[PDB]
Amino acid sequence: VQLVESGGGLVQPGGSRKLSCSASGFAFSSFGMHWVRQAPEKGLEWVAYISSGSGTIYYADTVKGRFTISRDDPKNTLFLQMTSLRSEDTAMYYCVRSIYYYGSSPFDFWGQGTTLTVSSGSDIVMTQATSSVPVTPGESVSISCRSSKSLLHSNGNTYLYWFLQRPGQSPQLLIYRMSNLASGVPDRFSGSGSGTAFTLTISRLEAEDVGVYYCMQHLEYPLTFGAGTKLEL
Amino acid sequence: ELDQLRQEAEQLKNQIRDARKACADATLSQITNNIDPVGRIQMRTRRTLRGHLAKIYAMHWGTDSRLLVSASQDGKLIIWDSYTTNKVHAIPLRSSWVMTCAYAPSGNYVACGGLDNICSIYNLKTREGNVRVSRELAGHTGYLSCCRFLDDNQIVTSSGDTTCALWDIETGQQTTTFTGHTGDVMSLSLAPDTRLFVSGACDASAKLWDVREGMCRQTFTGHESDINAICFFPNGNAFATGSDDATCRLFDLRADQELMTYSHDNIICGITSVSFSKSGRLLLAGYDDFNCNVWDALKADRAGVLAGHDNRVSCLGVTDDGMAVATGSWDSFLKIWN
Amino acid sequence: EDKAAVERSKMIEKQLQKDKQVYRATHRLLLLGAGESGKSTIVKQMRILHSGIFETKFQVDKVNFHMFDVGGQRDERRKWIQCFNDVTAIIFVVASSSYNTNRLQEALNLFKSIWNNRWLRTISVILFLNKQDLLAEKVLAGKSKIEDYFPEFARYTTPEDATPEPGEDPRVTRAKYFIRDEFLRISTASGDGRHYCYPHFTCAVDTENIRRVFNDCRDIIQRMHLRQYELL
Amino acid sequence: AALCVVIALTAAANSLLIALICTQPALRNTSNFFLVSLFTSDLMVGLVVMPPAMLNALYGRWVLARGLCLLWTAFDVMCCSASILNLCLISLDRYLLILSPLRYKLRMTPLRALALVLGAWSLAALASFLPLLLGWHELGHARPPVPGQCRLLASLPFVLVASGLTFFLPSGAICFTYCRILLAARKQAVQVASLTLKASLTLGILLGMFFVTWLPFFVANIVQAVCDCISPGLFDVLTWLGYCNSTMNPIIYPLFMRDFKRALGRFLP
Amino acid sequence: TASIAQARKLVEQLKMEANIDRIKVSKAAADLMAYCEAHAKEDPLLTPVPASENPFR
Ligand SMILES: NCCc1c[nH]c2ccc(O)cc12
Repeated sequence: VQLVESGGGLVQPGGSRKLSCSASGFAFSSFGMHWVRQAPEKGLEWVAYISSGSGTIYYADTVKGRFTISRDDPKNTLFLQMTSLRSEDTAMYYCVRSIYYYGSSPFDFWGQGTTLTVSSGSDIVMTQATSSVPVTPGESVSISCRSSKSLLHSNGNTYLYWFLQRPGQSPQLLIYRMSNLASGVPDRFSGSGSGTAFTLTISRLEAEDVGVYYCMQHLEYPLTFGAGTKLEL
Repeated sequence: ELDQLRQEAEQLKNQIRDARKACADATLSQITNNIDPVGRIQMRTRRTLRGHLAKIYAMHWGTDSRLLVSASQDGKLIIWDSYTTNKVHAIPLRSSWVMTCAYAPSGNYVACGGLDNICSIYNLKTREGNVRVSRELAGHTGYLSCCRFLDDNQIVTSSGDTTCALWDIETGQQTTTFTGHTGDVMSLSLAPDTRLFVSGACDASAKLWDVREGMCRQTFTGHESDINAICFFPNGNAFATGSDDATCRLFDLRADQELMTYSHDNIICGITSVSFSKSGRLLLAGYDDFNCNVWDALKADRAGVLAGHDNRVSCLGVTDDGMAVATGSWDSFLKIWN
Repeated sequence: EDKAAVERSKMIEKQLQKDKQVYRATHRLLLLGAGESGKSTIVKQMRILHSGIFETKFQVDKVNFHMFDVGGQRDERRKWIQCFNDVTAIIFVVASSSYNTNRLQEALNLFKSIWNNRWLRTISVILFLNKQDLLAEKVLAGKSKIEDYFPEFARYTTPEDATPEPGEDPRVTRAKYFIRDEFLRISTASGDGRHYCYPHFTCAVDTENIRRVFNDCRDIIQRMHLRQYELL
Repeated sequence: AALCVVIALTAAANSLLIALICTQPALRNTSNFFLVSLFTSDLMVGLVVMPPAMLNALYGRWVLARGLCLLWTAFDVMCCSASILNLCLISLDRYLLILSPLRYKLRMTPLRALALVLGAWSLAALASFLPLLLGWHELGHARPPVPGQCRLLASLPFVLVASGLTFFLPSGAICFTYCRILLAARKQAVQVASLTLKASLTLGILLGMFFVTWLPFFVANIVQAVCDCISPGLFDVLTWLGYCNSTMNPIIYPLFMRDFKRALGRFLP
Repeated sequence: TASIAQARKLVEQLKMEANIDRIKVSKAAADLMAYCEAHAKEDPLLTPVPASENPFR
């Protein structure tokens, strides 16, 4: 499984340059795809999404009217048309792979990311309180997050995702739907909580657990991430 | 020395028959006269799962009682979502004719087999997102009839070459074999404690085998024709057996004789699948009369008829919490009852 | 998140409805016979060459066909014959072991057990009487095995309704039609009229054996489609 | 009297038959969509066409809604033309299935069956709704209109081309199709009997009733077109016979196909 | 001869099947009666569970 992005560089404002994510190692036609960008000083935010088979297409509030996202299922290549690019659009764009059935694990794989730089010339908010936490290996630090409304749906499923963004690496998935652990993640992270308040508990922390931790809700669209909690040694 | 050996064998079944006749003090119909009966059981069709192209032969509930896998003779095996009538996976198969269908207790693997004598195991939770085959098993010379998962590494199978067999998923070889049947084995049922299973065949015999030891413990002979159906009671101390006599027979492991005959005069057609409830009071049996009868297991009376199928019910399955009964038939439909 | 699973279910049902028109446009043909019978010449001439079964997905006249031969099985064939209720035909291959227990008597009891089956009550049998070169090469040797091995051959004559080939010896015609009404006695001994028999005197290397099964399978679906509206 | 009992009979029979087909999963084939179109056609007859005719019959005149007489006449022409064309399509479906049964899935798709059903319904809708709303049905008419009573006035070239395209080409198609269906049935029974009659009775009934219900009525349409001096009451009895085809068809066509016969045994024991 | 060895295997199997300590029929019947009466509430097939707790309604 390998998602490689391309088509980035220096971009004049009002110009256009199309991103391209190449998919390899998996069947591309049965996976939903996302583009999630990250500011150089701020956290992650969601841009666009196409389901499998090009059925539905969703955008964000500051995204729609300008962009166009497209797929190519024989060529296994994502596309994202980028028109009327502004000075707030300088970000690192990740190619995100997800699947949706019952008991699935969406957002399991993330791309490496391409850098597009722009030169010069209702909704659910997620409040992560702690921005920097000074940790020690073995201290078993538990971090928490809050939501504006109850994420617990009528079918008994609550919608909260957890990520760990290492320095120089992609925000890999740890915990999906607040309780479940992802594949390849060791049994040190656990999450629990009500529909509004959430907590992610780490036990017996090592030196590979440093980074910024993020959330995501799937109560409805658009997808909001949150501030971020940085763990420092 | 065949003449002395056959006389010794006939004296041995005479000794077995005399020891079985000496240990029958009362009748199960006599001892269940203090039980208030359930009356009439009314079940309605909650979900009707459509989408199969041909005759559904086998089915198996998941252990979380929401996932469901069904097999059909068109050559494609469909993973179901029972609550929302969704299809999670649709697995194309190499051979068109599959007669068995199995689901792992962890939910990671699904095995199927048929007339090609190949037990193909399919990986559901792999990283690539598509259901691929794990490993084919190629040790039986007869047609596959039944298979149940023990672990994610072990699986026992029934086949039509008078032989049941355990298997190793990682190695690919037969760990032990079961070669005591004289007729074509059609079904097996696993114990809740998993170390025992009983398999009936076409010579009206059901043998209780030992999984760890590899030998046959008991021999149950009460039917008049073939056996197409076998199932264990919730506690694992008894099992009910369906056959082509239009008669279900309950056999107990401890007394090792026939307990109670479930039959009626109006039914002349054979039993294809049997399954118990969670309590063990209700015994549901498929038929070729295009319905399923709900037999009370302790009183042996018709407590209800699940009549919604337009063709012959091949397979029957009740959930692990006893919440729903799903019956699949030859009219390409699998209906989930109340 | 549930809506994308519903959309995935709609894609799986549209994939199933794509294969549904593939499935009902295909005619299913069951191949039955023995090792003495000629089926190593069917593998060279009716495109079997591109496991206990040997399926063959192949086409003639832009019509989908699908043949399936079950390999080495046991004598009690009553349990895997219930899986072939949806087929349109049964292709029966008989060799010629006569004028050369018995192989032909075992094939006759095999046709007796297959024809009087409960699950095959509405399914007809297309009959191939293969190895017709062996019913004329060993006639001139004069061993006379069909008189020793069959006592009904001396009271049998060539039928008046039969259509023989001219320029041929009449003992070869007697050796053909003795087995032809031997096999037709089991088919006309039932009297139900729901399913019939189609004998053919094929030889192993005959390139017309596909059109024979094409025309006879056309005759079976014409039987069903004319019985449906009470026209037969 | 019996004119509303026959309304309740054809409404209950056609609603039951539409329910039989649309609820039974075994009758979901493409050959029964033409019978479905015939069933909504004669159900539409039993709703909208016959009760204004018994309103004309019980009173002797039009007592209400005299402005909608052209709409009732156009719906009567559209309903009889849709019924005869739907019968022609069931005959053509039997032709495409019976004579070449290997090639039936290749040539007959449900898209092509829906295109043929929509083409026949649009051809009857066109040929009815054009000359009675745009007034093309009368040109050089010697028949005078009657005051206050409904007469569908029809000129002789209109009678010729409308009776031709409604009846006389489906009659030739039904005759040609059922003849060589009879020829295939006799050679079919010859190939059955010489190696190992009912169709003549079945399509003798299915051919003889249709023509008995219709042939006269169009003969009296021709006689009222070119000639004169016949009573309009006998024309009303022959129009009642042409209505009564929609009564005696649902009790006879299904009675002769096995699937429907079963479905009737399972639903109504 | 293979028939003598098959009869010897069947005779040894019948001696292994002959000496099984069996209990009475009424004791195992009362055990099945006691199980069935013990888990009677836990069965939603026996008692009609309403639609608040029924996942299929
Ligand atoms: N009841 C209307 C019968 C009918 C069908 N087509 C017609 C054409 C002309 C006419 O006068 C009458 C008809």
